[PDB]
Amino acid sequence: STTPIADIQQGISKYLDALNVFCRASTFLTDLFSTVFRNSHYSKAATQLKDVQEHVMEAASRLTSAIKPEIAKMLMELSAGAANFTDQKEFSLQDIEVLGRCFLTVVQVHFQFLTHALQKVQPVAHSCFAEVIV
Amino acid sequence: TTPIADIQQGISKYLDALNVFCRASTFLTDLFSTVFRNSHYSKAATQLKDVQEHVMEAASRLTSAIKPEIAKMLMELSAGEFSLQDIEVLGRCFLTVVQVHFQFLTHALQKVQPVAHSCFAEVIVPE
Repeated sequence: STTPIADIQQGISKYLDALNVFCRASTFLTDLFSTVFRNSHYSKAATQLKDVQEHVMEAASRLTSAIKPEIAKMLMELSAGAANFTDQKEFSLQDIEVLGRCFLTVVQVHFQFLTHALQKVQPVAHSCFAEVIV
Repeated sequence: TTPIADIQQGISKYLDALNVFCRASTFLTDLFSTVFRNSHYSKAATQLKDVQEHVMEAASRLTSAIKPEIAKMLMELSAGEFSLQDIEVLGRCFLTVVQVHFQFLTHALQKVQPVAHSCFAEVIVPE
């Protein structure tokens, strides 16, 4: 590829989009199960998970809405010709530090998302299992 | 749409979204690993690339493994308001996907923890 900065820009956008699509798809499926489980002994667990995943979805939306401006703000620091560079060897040492700060930011978002998505979900898997066996 | 068709579609979209998320994470980490070669970020970027590749392939195995089980359950529902027996089948289906969700997030988080720690440390005091 001859558009390294544009590729990173696209890659970040696609990652954030895929993160939100995953959160919405999780809630959507759990919503279908909650509806079918109405008045059954699975309803409590399915309803609790629906509420957890709605909140995880909201948190993910907030985390992604907050990283977008942070990322854009950081990338203004790239050197003047950055959008026209065709090879990473043209980047300045300062440009590498700018991209490094973006990288660290993305890693922290990924870590925080996974931490939040999981912490809320752990107790419902057990209730789901308890209702299947008895 | 039919409720069983809607659930079949919901499960397919959920599993697809999980694997697309993994692939998008890998793709972005690949780009970073390339742009950081020979810089002081290359070690962490290469480690993260290896981690996210591992997680993507683990998620791929995990989701392929449940394909036959889910198929078997939804076909037990083809005959099937749902009967009480249908509700129990749907409960096992729900449990199966909840387990995939929990296992995926648990594994992805465990695997990224070390590189995440190194990156946090770099934010505290850059090298």
